[PDB]
Amino acid sequence: GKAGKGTGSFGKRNGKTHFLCLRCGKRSYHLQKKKCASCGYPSAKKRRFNWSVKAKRRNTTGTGRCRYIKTLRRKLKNKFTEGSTPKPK
Amino acid sequence: IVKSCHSKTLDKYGLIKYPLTSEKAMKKIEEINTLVFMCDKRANKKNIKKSVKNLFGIECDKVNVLNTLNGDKKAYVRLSGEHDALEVANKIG
Amino acid sequence: GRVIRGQRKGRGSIFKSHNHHRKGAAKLRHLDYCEKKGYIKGLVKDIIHDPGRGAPLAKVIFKRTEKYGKKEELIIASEGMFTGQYISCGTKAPLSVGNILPI
Amino acid sequence: NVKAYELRTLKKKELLDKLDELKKELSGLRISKALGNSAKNSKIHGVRKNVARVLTVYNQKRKMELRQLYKNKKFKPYNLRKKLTKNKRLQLSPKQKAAMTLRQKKKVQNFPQRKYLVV
Amino acid sequence: GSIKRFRLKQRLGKCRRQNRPVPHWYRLKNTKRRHWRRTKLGL
RNA sequence: GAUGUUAGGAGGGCAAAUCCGCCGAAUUUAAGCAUAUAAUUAAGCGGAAGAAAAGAAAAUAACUAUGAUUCCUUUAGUAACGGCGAGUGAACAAGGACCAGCUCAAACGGUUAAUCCUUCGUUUGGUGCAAACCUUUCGACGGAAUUGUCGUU
RNA sequence: UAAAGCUAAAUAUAUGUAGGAGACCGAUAGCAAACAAGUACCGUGAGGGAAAGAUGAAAUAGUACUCAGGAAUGAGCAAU
RNA sequence: UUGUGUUGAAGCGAAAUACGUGAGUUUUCGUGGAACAUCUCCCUAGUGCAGAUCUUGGUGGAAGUAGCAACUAUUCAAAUGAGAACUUUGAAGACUGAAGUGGAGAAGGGUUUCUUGUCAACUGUGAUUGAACAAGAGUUAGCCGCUCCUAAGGGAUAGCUGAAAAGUGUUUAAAGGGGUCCCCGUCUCAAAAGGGAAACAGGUUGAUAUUCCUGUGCCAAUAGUAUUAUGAGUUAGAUGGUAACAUAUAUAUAAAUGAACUCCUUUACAUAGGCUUUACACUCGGGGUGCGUUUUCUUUGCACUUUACCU
RNA sequence: UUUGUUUUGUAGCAAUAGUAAUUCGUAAUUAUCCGAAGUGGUAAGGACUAUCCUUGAAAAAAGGAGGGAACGGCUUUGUGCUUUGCUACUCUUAAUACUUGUAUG
RNA sequence: AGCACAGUCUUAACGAUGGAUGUCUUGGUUCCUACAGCGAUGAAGGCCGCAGCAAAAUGCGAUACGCAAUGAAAAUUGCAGUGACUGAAUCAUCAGAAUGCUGAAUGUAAACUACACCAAUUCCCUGGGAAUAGUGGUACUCCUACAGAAA
Repeated sequence: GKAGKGTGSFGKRNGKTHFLCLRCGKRSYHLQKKKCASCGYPSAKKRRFNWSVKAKRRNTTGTGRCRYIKTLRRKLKNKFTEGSTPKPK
Repeated sequence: IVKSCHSKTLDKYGLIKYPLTSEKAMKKIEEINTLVFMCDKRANKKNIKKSVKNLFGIECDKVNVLNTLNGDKKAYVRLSGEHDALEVANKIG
Repeated sequence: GRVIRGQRKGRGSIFKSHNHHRKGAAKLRHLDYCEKKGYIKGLVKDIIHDPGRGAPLAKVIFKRTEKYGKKEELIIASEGMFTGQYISCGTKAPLSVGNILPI
Repeated sequence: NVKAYELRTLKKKELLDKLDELKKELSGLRISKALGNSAKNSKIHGVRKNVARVLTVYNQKRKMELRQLYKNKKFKPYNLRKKLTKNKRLQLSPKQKAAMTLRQKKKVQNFPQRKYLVV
Repeated sequence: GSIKRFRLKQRLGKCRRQNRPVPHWYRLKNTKRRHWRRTKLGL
């Protein structure tokens, strides 16, 4: 009728289906069924699929900071023994 | 597990960072003698209250807390009739 | 074609029983030594309407014999029983309207 | 402007006293900073790096003061054991990997592989 | 709305803070500016 | 058996190009289409390494015989499979790369479980300023094991 | 000589990292992205996804001064 | 192989008594400011555009054209300003009109709020305005809400299926509390309109207020001893009323014992109809405090007089 | 020790806060604040009547009860028990001050 | 001081719009070579922070565009201020120290900065003074030992 198929019913678009999803930070956490559409946060796995190489590539390893493995890199060349220090002057 | 570093729990040197110098921070002191200071977001009412009777000898009728949009907390403190809140402007500045 | 209306009933999404205001399942007293070898009399305190069914229910209080206490049993009321009457259940219960007897 | 070795060894209680009061002095700067003045602003970087310099030694200092209590003893805490990768930690030790049963041990030990030369 | 969660309010504050221009002294040596009415930050 | 805010430990998740299991299409071709083909593929689920998997004949051959596995050249678009239509399709020998082989399952120690693990102490010396590490062995204690470990091939 | 087990080499690597090259492309090309690119932005969501390189040797030569204009600007007998 | 380039290469614009038949080739002038050919012969390919409702980008005639049409409506003077139909002030004429472009409202938005400054773009006319731009500032709770409870229901546990992924959730709970051995008993989430500890008034800021200030309260909580009192009951606990009923006015009316175990009540509930009470709302005339037509009438037209939570 | 007749009070907050008119240095005091009622517009309560092949949530939390495990003290005997002398006693509300973390939010 | 009609079309010169062409290239692409995993000792990923003036990107983690140590070796500079006249300014290396909230996330939860339980915890000197509403531990399954209960 007046809240018709298009513009009229577009005025009823208040209240959201998804929210922030603390695991991903994307506005894709379904609120009623409490599960992220992007990664399925409550489940332990990450919810990737091989039919989306774009989706795989935009959240693969290395797209973030790599706080630990970046430091762990360039260590196998040194082969330093843990606890060792350079010789003092 | 043994932690070797000293604790990172925030003492007042880290809870309370600075006071305000806003016109609102001064006008209520001028009129009805209520004071304004600023502190860290992780502090609580009595963590802040500990500063006022820890660094200073001024009675605290109450401490009031507020969470600003900039990521800090604004604290308000009061006094009682025993102490005037006028020299609490001259000494502090 | 598509799944028909009668076929969608077994899924039980919107075809589950509207039972929000039901007062409880109407069950006889569980078989006990007292009921197996004689009368045990419970007092029908109240007669309620169960919204789902058309037959009124009887709230019968039985004093438990294994402990101190009373027990509430919801029994479909026969026509003629009234609040405050004593209802005998068991092998040696007299044959009267409302009593629970072995067949 | 304090430096490394002038506070590398000084008494811990005096360290704590000066550290406690210098932050109050920092907030005293902050009074004027929130006020119309900003004339003392550039030294806070130096003070902040002196704090880290004193503290990279003070955390190490509490580190010796606490580790000399628990040195060695085979039952090191979680942090004190070696921090190799998980695979390396769970790997068989070289002794266990080269462990050799008595049969083939008496085989090779008595009858080794050894060099020669063909003319 | 007036009533909001702590994380939501903190994110709103961060998005407000990220909306200021480049410092003048730095420019003397930004593209990601939103208007509240033009582009919604989707939270 | 149950139970441990008992002591000591492991698994979980990410990441996949190569690799190992399962599950599993249809588009397509057949000038239609149903077996067939696409394809033992794509998608889906699970599991590892620097490689994985395979691997030491219940193997070929039919010869004057070869000798674990893998890979390359070839056998060979061949033998064969198939509305014998469209299409599909190895193996042996031969030439090379590489090339290491081994142990559990029964006997005997039964005039001595001879085996294994846990814990706690001493020390055989050492590379390192240090941190740590490599070696070190008298043990003792507590167990596991006879419903079978190792010595023995 | 089945119905138990281990095993290094030759083999593969559209991944990550680090090197070296090319009868390759030369900003509508080459990766989507030579740049603040899986960024801005769109979709409730799964997802979709750009545009955009070049002063000059030197801005440690980036336009001083004057005139007219409210200013933008313009002009010069002025200026790098 | 062997050439041209700062004494100006490539490219581009215009051209040529130029050559070819033609694709083209070669020259001149201007611009350009750094590379460019090789026809000596061959090698190679992402190698030649007018079209594909071709792809991307740019630009036309249409054309100063269609059009800038809901919401009755504006006018005079002044200020600011370079500039005023649409900024501000004063006067007027009107509108919204009790179901309001009024106050508070949730969802959604997220600084749009406030002050100051300001006009490159935007504010489809103007603009000095602005929800635009810039710099600062602004959101104060024991009592308002969330937080707690449970509902429709969601997730999970044990199991049981399934290669797993997942499905279902007591399908042989060896599963947390109470009191002092027994009794009871899946966990967790789901309501900012359901249930629910307790606040009102006045004032205050450029921007917050039942949150700040003044005063007055209320609710929940509060570990072991020596003092006090009050009221009671007592040398293990009252009162009358023929009755219903009621029964402690100290700061406050507290002062009439109590385990395990158990049984109730409150929370706690639909619709319709009228009757009634009270508060608020509105209104009426003569008392206390101001404006006015009156060529003509006037005790004349009207206008300002309160009391929260707390007994 | 009661009943009646007269005086105070906007029944007790309460006016003094708030609001309002005329003067008055630019800061104030002034005086009123009254008798009453009438309509039923909106809320809530109350006692009812009617309707249902429709009977119109739960729990947290709180309360009441039945029952009678335990109830006056000092010191003294032996082993919570009999016992010997004296009998003043015990709680409820409010706290006062020393002790545990600092004992409100 | 004067003259051209206007419009439309054509040509040339100079401009406007536009960003082609040429020349540039700290980029891409392909091939070859070599090494190869990380994680309950808390990974990848996500948030939140950190600079004197500081938005993004980059870097980092309450020691927060960097600490210590080692090699080179004296500036940082947009202003400020800080630096030797070499553990000092800046690079490089990076082994020591530190590494917020999360996330397999693992005390219960979760559009909550909500709620538990157990050691009340931690710091000072080598037994006396303080901070305090404030630290660690507590998932599920399984393995080896151990335990006190049971038929």
